Amino acid sequence: CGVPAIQPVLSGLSRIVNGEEAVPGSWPWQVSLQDKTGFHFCGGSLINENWVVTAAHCGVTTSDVVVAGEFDQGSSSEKIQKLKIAKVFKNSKYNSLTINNDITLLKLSTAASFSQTVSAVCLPSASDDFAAGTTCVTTGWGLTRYTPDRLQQASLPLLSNTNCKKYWGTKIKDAMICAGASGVSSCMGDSGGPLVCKKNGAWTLVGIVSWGSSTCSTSTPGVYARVTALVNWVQQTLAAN
Amino acid sequence: CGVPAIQPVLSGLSRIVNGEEAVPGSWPWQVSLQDKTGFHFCGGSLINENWVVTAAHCGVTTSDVVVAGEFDQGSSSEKIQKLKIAKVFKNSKYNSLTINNDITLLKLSTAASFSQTVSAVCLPSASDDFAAGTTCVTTGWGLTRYTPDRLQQASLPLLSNTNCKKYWGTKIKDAMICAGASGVSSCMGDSGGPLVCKKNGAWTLVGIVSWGSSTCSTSTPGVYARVTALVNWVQQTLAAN
Repeated sequence: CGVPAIQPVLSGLSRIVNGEEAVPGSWPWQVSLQDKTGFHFCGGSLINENWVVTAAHCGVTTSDVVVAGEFDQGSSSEKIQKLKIAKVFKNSKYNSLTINNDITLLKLSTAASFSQTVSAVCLPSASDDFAAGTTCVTTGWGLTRYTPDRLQQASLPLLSNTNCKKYWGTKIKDAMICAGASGVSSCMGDSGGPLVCKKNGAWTLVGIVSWGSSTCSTSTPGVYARVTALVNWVQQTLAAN
Repeated sequence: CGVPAIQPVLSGLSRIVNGEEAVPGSWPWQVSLQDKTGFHFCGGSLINENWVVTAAHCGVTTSDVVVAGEFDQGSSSEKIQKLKIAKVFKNSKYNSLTINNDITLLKLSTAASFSQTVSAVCLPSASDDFAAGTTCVTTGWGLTRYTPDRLQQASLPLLSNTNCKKYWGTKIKDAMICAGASGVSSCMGDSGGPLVCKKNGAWTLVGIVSWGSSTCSTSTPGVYARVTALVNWVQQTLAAN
């Protein structure tokens, strides 16, 4: 896991404004979530061939579809896999008012076929420590909501939560992590999309997009579900199902 | 319904900043929603003795409690009714990502005892027209989230949705209504709290608090679930249960 067959290319432009186009296929765990009508509404991250992790406030149901292997949501001609969702597992500690514990697992009806462009991100272990100021990457089609249609990427630093609440106050909970406010927006990530940091040569899912600066401010950090606080729940779910 | 036994008093100060203290008991449909621990997290509005309407993004469950007849959440000595919730009815069209159709009904285990300070707000009929620029009232303990602890009130004008999206863009959906941005904040309403307009001498529930200006800006309108778009669902629910 965590080692794309097509290695990402991150320039300086990923560190300012709205980041930059990703190399096609270079974030192979990134998926698009499309409802019954084909409309792309969230992101998520493959963690093996049968499971996708995303955000609970996305409100995914089984009528929605996981789209894997995509790069250009405007293209008509890239080998992608539309995968049916058999069952949705919303983390029952999800607080829809605070959006704390904002994680949901999708179990696929049929397995995804991993390939150069489709494979798993590594999950952190519960105890991993992704220090404040670590450069990390969010990717997604988030700027679609208004405009590019190819996958974007942005490098942005993590914040400690003590430091993140100077921006969001008491909204920032324990199972949350923030990143950005360093002159680069975080709106390129979709709701439910990944925030990955490169530990031990392998990209690890550190956050799931929860909410962002209302104005896509380059001086306001984005807020993510802290994956370390929820990977035990992720594993127990996979173990029981 | 809609005719408080203790009539509200609204001065000019309700039209600027964060409004003003309400007359005790003067908004008798206002309730407080407290979780298993006694913590006040949402508002709602009694619509008869057995039912409370609130917002779905509140994520009320049956371990929560409806608190009626309150004014001073810091007081220890006002006749209030803590009422158990027998069953929660979330409007199934609730889109947790857009927060469109943001309505949920609570059915009480035992009936509330109506009184001078506890009684029903009127519901609008599906076809009612609450014109843009109508002065309306939001009430709640919303400024509790940081500070007063007695019920606040604010008079603020309605907006057409065409006009509301100049502030919130495509976020503003069809089953939503906005109000404010006239030099008075909307943060005094709790999530799930009421927005009432006085039609035919009777206060009518026109909105349920959905979300507000991140900064409690006096020039940004609040966003409400448009009750007219959802009262048919309200009535059919009550009819079947």
